[PDB]
Amino acid sequence: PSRDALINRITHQIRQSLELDQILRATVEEVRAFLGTDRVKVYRFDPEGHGTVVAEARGGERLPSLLGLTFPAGDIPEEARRLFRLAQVRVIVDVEAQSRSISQPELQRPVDPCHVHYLKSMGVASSLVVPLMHHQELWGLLVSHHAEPRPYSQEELQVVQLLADQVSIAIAQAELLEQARQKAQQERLINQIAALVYSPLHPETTLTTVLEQLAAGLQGIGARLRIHFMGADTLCCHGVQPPASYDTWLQEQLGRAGGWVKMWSLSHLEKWPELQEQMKQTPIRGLLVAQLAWNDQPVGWLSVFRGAVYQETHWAGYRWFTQGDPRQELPLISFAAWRELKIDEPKAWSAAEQELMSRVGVHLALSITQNQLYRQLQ
Ligand SMILES: CCC1=C(C)/C(=C/C2=NC(=C\c3[nH]c(/C=C4\NC(=O)[C@H](C)[C@H]4CC)c(C)c3CCC(=O)O)/C(CCC(=O)O)=C2C)NC1=O
Repeated sequence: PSRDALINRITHQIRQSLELDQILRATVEEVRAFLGTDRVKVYRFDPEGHGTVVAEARGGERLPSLLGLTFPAGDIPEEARRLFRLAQVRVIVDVEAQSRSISQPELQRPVDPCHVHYLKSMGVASSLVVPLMHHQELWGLLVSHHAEPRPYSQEELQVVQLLADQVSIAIAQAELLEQARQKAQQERLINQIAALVYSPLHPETTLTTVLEQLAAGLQGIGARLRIHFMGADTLCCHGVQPPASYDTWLQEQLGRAGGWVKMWSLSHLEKWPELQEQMKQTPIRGLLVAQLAWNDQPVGWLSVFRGAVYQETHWAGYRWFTQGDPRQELPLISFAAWRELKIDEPKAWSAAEQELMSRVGVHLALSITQNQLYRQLQ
């Protein structure tokens, strides 16, 4: 009926863009408009299971904004994620009655008291959670909260489920486009670095920009390059730098020959407590290192540095972070917990980024070896 026309229009709106942010904003807005509820949100999960409120629509100021909030994976037990990975919608109509209805696509159960206390503390009277699948995994959740009690029609449930399936498809296609674009940008960065590597300009001028653009494309707070080959011993830096002893460290752990690419977090430097502490006194929390050695002989070292991942977000820009709404008590505690897990942990680099590091390192090693052999034959 008019239901199918509504689903058609909303699906057109969700699928209009291949940009993930536009997809999720259209999703939350359209679903909140359909349901008339106070707050509709999308929670996205990371590989470790931690959740981030990545999109949000509100009908007014009755419920506070949670956009940008992050919470530890443990806030949703694996027992709940099991049901969600088996495609399962969960509605709590009354928080005071503590009822929990569970429905499948295509009658009342109890609910854990801790989650009831959580929803009460946020001033949430009614909750509807629909899972968002990506291939076989649980990409995230579509969440509708309301400050007064309200039931949910079965046709409302099926409309939200069908919209969730369209959201899943849009997520997959946006991912296809994003992977293509990232592959393009990575190859472009490799070639742009090679453009400056063999350039006849002053090495200190070109290589500093090389390190700067390398740090840029790998979202690193800094970059460093130490060449120690034949008669050439040089050190170029950009951005945040480690203590100089780091260089000597890389020379004494060469057996961990040839060329390689390695990742390290601050935690991985537990063996060397003095270097670990010096590194701590630095914003550096992650290191991507490439031993420049295209030939069998070691040539140098190329490093990119990332900070702690928590610092990568302007948490003070959010309303929930600074303003003392009591309903933000338990969410903020959750955030605190998450902050305790990622206060010294960096964002890891992908396998594609490590391969990029390896390729840039091969270019660097070959270039330096060629130049030094040409200067030694003189
Ligand atoms: C963005 C702010 C926010 C957070 C963080 C949040 C947490 C949260 N707790 C959930 C469930 C759950 N959470 C818990 C347990 C707990 N959870 C805790 O934070 C405690 C540490 C612990 C109790 C001691 C349990 C047991 C469930 C499953 C409840 C059930 O369906 O029976 C779910 C899954 C949705 C659902 O099935 O209702 C979410 C999203 N909800 C929000 O809106």
